[PDB]
Amino acid sequence: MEKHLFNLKFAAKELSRSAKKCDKEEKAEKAKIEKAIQKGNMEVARIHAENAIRQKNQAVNFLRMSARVDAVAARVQTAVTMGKVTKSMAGVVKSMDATLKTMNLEKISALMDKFEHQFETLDVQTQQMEDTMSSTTTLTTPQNQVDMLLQEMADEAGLD
Amino acid sequence: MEKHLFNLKFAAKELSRSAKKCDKEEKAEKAKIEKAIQKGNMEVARIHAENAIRQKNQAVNFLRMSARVDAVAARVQTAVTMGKVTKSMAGVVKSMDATLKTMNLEKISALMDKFEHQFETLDVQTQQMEDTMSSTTTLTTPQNQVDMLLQEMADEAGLD
Amino acid sequence: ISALMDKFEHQFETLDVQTQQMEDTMSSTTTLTTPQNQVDMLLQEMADEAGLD
Amino acid sequence: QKNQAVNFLRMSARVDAVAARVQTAVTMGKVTKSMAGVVKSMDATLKTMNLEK
Repeated sequence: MEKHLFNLKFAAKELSRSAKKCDKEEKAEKAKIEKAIQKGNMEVARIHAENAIRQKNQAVNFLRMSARVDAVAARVQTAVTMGKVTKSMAGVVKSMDATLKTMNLEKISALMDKFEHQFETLDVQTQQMEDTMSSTTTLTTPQNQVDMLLQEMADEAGLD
Repeated sequence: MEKHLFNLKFAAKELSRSAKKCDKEEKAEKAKIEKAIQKGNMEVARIHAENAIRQKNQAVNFLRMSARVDAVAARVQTAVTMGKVTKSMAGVVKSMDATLKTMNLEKISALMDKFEHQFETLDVQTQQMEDTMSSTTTLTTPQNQVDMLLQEMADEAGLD
Repeated sequence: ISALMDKFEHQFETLDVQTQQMEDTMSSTTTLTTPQNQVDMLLQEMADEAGLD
Repeated sequence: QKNQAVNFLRMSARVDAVAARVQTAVTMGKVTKSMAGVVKSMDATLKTMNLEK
């Protein structure tokens, strides 16, 4: 499908370029007319005048085609990108669906209260551990000593 | 599943870029109109005016698609990251569970009173060792000598 | 297509409820580490002086 | 864009919290294992080193 989009854009830019040439030729042809009629030739001056004119109207005609073809090119662009979005969206709806069948909310919620209970047990493990761990080395940290220390750095705390 | 996320973001940034072009072309097309009507041509001036307009409304249309597609892209993003978090969380709940079955709190607590008793025995080992170790070399450290020393550095202690 | 789209609404709707649920249990498990009172006094702390620098 | 900023940033918060507690869980794990290690090695070296000898 892309192939046709690319050919349309190509045809558009094509028409623009050709129109551009015909216009350029038009200007050059004015110049050439002036050189011609400078001699006093009334025939060459004629067919040059003529080719100048046709170059200009061709410029109009081509450039018009460039317009309309460009427009269809735009809408085709929209059509393709729309296509991509549609496909990909179908993709997420499906994968998410078949992953919504085994992930259906009940199993999740269960997994979550299971979660609460779980790390709750983590916390009690922690607490227990730190009780025995702090009652084994506790000879090296009297309560009294810590009291007088904390007081020591209390009264003078911000005095430096 | 990632593939569709990436295609959606891609389509969004795509639409933005194309909109940007159409806008740029719009400005250039104003300029080109002015050059055109400068001659006095009332036809080229027409189809240029026209293409300018359509470029602008296309800018609106595309840019709108960019908006909405971007929105769906965002919510899909949320869906994926949510997915990752869910899986990984299931992971920790399980590993932690099967490690909560053989680590069940009773065995830990037992291990901990065993811990207290253990390093308690460490301390008595220490004490004993230092008693014999300090009663073997004790000829080289009289008590009297240490008394007079400590006193010596007591009275003048802070006098320097 | 249209069918696929209402299916779409329903789908990500379920996404949102999944989200909400998850964040309820997830925020009620660690909630010891974020008292309500503490947050109140904090937000107030940075309220009164907020733009004073 | 702004409301998304809120929503995402909220998820960042809660997920971060669970991340923290999981961190604690792992480090706790390491400490537990290693501690079991010292209790055992020290024990089997407390059997032939028993205080009388």
